[PDB]
Amino acid sequence: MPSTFFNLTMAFSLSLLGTLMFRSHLMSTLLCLEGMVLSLFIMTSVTSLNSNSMSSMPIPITILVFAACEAAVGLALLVKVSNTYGTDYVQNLNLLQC
Amino acid sequence: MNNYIFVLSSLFLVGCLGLALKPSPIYGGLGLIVSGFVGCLMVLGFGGSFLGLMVFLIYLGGMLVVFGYTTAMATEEYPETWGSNWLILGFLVLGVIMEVFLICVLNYYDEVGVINLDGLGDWLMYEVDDVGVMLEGGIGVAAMYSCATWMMVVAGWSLFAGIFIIIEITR
Amino acid sequence: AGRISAFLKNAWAKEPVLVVSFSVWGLAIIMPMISPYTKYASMINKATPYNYPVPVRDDGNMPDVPSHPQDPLGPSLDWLKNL
Amino acid sequence: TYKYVNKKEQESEVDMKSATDNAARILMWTELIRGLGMTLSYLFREPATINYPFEKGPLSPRFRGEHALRRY
Amino acid sequence: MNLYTVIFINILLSLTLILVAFWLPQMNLYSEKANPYECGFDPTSSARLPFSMKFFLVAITFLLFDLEIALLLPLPWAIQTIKTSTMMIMAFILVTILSLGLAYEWTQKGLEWTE
Amino acid sequence: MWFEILPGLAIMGVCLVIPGVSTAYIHKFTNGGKEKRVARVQYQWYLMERDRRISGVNRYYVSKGLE
Amino acid sequence: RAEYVVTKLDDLINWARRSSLWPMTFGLACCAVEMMHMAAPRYDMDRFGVVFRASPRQADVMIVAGTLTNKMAPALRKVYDQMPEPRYVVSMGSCANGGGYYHYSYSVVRGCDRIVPVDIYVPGCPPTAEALLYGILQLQRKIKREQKLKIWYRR
Amino acid sequence: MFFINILTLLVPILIAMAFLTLVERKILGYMQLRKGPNIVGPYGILQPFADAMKLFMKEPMRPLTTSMSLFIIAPTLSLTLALSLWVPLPMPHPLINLNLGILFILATSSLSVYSILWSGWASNSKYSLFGALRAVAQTISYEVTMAIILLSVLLMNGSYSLQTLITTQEHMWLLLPAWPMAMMWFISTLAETNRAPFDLTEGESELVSGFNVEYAAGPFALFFMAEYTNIILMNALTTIIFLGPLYYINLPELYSTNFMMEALLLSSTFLWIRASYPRFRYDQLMHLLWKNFLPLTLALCMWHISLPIFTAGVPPYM
Ligand SMILES: CCCCCCCCCCCCCCCCCC(=O)OC[C@H](COP(=O)(O)OCCN)OC(=O)CCCCCCCCCCCCCCCCC
Ligand SMILES: CCCCCCCCCCCCCCCCCC(=O)OC[C@H](COP(=O)(O)OCCN)OC(=O)CCCCCCCCCCCCCCCCC
Ligand code: SF4
Repeated sequence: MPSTFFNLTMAFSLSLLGTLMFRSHLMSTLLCLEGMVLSLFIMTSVTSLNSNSMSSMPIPITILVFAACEAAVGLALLVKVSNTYGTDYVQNLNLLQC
Repeated sequence: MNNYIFVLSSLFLVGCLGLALKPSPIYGGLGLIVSGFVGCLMVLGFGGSFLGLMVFLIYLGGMLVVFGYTTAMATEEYPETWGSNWLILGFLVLGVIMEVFLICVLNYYDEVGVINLDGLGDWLMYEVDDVGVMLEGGIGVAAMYSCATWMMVVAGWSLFAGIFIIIEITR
Repeated sequence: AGRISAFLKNAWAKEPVLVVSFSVWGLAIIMPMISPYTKYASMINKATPYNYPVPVRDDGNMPDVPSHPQDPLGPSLDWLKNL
Repeated sequence: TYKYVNKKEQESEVDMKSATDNAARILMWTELIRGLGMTLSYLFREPATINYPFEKGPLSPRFRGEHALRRY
Repeated sequence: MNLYTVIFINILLSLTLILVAFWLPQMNLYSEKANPYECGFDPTSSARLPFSMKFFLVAITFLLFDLEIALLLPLPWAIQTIKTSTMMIMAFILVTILSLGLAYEWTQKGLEWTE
Repeated sequence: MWFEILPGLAIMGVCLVIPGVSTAYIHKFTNGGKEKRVARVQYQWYLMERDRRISGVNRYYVSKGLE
Repeated sequence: RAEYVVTKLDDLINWARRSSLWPMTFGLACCAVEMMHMAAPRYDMDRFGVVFRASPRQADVMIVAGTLTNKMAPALRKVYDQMPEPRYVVSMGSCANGGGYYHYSYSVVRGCDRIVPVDIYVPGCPPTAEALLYGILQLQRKIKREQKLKIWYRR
Repeated sequence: MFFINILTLLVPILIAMAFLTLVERKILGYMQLRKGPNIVGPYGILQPFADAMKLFMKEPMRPLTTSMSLFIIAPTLSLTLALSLWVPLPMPHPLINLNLGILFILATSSLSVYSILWSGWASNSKYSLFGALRAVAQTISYEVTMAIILLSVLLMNGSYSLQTLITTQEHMWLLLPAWPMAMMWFISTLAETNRAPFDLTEGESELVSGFNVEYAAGPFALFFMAEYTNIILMNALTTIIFLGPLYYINLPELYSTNFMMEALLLSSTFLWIRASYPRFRYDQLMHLLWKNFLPLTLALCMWHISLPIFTAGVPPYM
């Protein structure tokens, strides 16, 4: 248990290290944002499953009903990024700084 | 056997490492269906068979859409993913050497106990239930209907509103 | 009526699916309220001794079940049998 | 002379007997069952195939094939 | 462990069956049978362009419901609670708001293949 | 006629009985004439790991006759 | 002994290729109508292990029915050069063998054999469905008498 | 002594599947008034060996424009899974009993999609990208229902263990309580297992050999070995979840023997379909299954929640 959570905390961070350095796609950053969630599902389930805290076992699903509803709103904006450009490159949306 | 979960855990860190390098969304999505499967192993390596399968049901029908839109929004004339350059393949091989480095660094500093490669595999369950019944997970997740019925309305309302919140973004 | 009751007649001829759904919906919540046996679901489910029944210690009180299981006092469910 | 093929629509104020007649066509999709029994009617038939080199199908005396030069 | 004995096999039953398919056909790969198909002609575009789907909104309503399906799955255990009257109601409340969420989209032209 | 189909079925029909009837006789041979004795909960595993400890390490045997 | 083992392997290797050969959903002219009457319940292909698969990658023989025009010709060798190479060919018709009618027209190739190499030729303007069936039974022994492992041993 | 059980669990399904390729060509034939294979063996009993031994000699096409890694892994991933779904499948006592032995099916049933997506995406071709996309909106269509049609049945059963239904069906078939579920299950056993009247994915006539067209013989069989192996599961489940054969535990080979008699019908019932009905045009299938089955599902999903609590019929968690 204290060998995975350093290894899962270090898996959260790499995904946090990934969704701050982009590579010309908005849809690979949204994509890196779900593996970020996923390490929190597991690092929450185990804590609620070695401690036998079944009362907290409703939580690893409530975290995850907002992992897809956030992805849903995330995916649906690409529809409105594509329909302006059709390319989905993050470098293409810079006309707000004006 | 003793080295079971450290393997499933390091194969997860890797499934989330290449996921972070941001290849094309396909080989990132592949990088998550794996790490989602691997998450079903360690969640199950510590007991509950329900919670692991859930991730391995959501993020299959999750990444089935991620395959759909990327073919329509997020895809180049050439994907250029892993075996396509050397900027990713260096920091995919030097990330793993950094791993074997780092975990082997701080077993020498065996004072904080972040990893104990000699005392490994002997601390995973912590005195569960041995004589017992009606204990698994899914009894806890079913507290949505007894004693935790606010996790239930608050998440149901999110999906009631997501269905409206989503179409006004398309319209 | 006619202007509502005969509208259901085409909605039963065409669209003969939502009528079942909208019926079984309205026919699901309504039946437990007019049942004789709905009381037992929270009782047949409350009788199951999944955990061990911790005994109290006799202190000159509680004329309940004595230190003998087959003793006529206590929650002797003869309703589950002979339901 | 001309013949209409798809022309029957006339709202006869469909009685509740003619509704189930339609509402059980749907919800039991039975018009298709009348097709499954229709193909079940043919596996029990004699397949018309013939073992070719042993059963070479029928021809007629005028069947014109490979040329030949006749001789008195 | 008993399942790893079942399933490493089936990878090998597949992996041993594929090595005996690439290294036992006697191939002749040169140029023009490796190149893609499109029914007897040279493909115009590059096979890897934006598809531009049309069921984009339904894929999300699924993406929301796979949670909701998951959010149903503990019912076989929930009936084994002592209350069975909040489980009664709150199971009606979840399924009802879904159909309300499904019927709104059903009328506002969500699952209709934009065209 | 159609009776030529039965070979394809009754040879397929001596092919899905094996994984059912072989799955039991292979269990009884290994489990001592008993069934596999599945364990869904943590109690049925305790009885095994108890019965595993009242004998030789195989658990499909000893009972009364001892004391 | 080694040769006897190899002759039987090479007799046993062909039993599969000759029984379960999957021709290809070609067309182009009247001649193709007779292939349908060879898929019909009179002269069944499927009884001979012969199945229409409409992709070359899944195919084992081309049946060329009909006038092979000059515009269709690239699409005929773009297709023959998409199978694996146990690939066989069959030329139904006199428009495909020589261009029987239209031998002297300008938009017709004077034989399928100008372009793809061929194992067998079925004549007939519309060859009877029991005359391709004689050909794809003859192609079914033309590679019963192929010796592809024998001539490996003696080599 | 366990490998000798897998050996008697995978041989007797790859040898059965093989003769479903045959039986899917004869039964379809006699409906078409045309004898199927008669020649290679006595009555076509020896045709799949030709077909099989034919395909492992032809050049597995390594197309020039592709991804040769996912190219090779999809048939490895298809034949793995649909073969690996037989592991908990309880002829009376399974190889591997599982509490959540049916979520194992649902989840692994979904990974049979990625063998169809990764294949057609790897293989550069328009006629295979479609077949990949044709599964995306297909899984989106039924997968909402392969759970609730599968939950509401397992709601008046208790645990998800497939072994419990043999005791739930100890005196009756669940077809009679839930024929509405069993109808929509049958069609949802028919969208999953893309072999269908509505194929839409291996469309020979629209998308010629979709998700499968750049694949030549070697990898090609691993889909037929997986698709016709998966036809027998989703009928084998109907012979467990809805059609409950005889347990009577002193002759457990009576279950497996009646398990045969119904699984072949449900495996021979799919064969009337392909020879009887065309496809749904790929916009109806998702208008046929979010509009007609999805509300009707949630209703009976709600009815079977108010079925036991109304009466008493609470499944026990053994
Ligand atoms: C007592 C009080 C309490 C009682 C509560 C219960 C109330 C009663 C509930 C009744 C439920 C009725 C049955 C529910 C299922 C019906 C589903 C349905 O309605 O399908 C409709 C659909 C057509 O929809 P639509 O788009 O409108 O097409 C018509 C357009 N003009 O139809 C279709 O498109 C489907 C067509 C697919 C055909 C495929 C062929 C199937 C092959 C059959 C296999 C036969 C064996 C059956 C095996 C069953 C499994 C064991
Ligand atoms: C070509 C690519 C192939 C890679 C993908 C392969 C996909 C394989 C199919 C996916 C499996 C579905 C998910 C399985 C989850 C486990 C199911 C489960 O919940 O039951 C596990 C069971 C314990 O659960 P339970 O029985 O309910 O607890 C009470 C005790 N009876 O008993 C257990 O505890 C066992 C749990 C672990 C079993 C996991 C199997 C992993 C197999 C290895 C996959 C990696 C392949 C190997 C590497 C090769 C290189 C490619
Ligand atoms: S040879 Fe005769 S039947 Fe064949 S394509 Fe030419 S004209 Fe038509």
